[PDB]
Amino acid sequence: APMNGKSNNCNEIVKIPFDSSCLLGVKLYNCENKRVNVNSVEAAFITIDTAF
Amino acid sequence: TRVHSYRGVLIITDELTVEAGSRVSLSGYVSDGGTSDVFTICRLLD
Repeated sequence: APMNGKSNNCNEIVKIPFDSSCLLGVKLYNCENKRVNVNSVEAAFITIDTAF
Repeated sequence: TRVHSYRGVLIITDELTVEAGSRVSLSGYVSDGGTSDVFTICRLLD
């Protein structure tokens, strides 16, 4: 999850087995190119399109 | 013969000392960013 914006090519498709229960791991890279702690952010929302 | 005695005061000697201690506690960690204001995505340009 680069905060600056990432070879563009074509983005790969994340494949979760239907059913089961995956754990989405989002890593906050600060906006030079560095990992940053999950600070400031007090609310994070996943908003998969027209699903939930 | 008299045998007559006398009387004194109660004199006592003692050495008193009270002591204490000290300990310094520190808690730190490598910086991984820091609590910032207006944490938003950005697009730098030169």
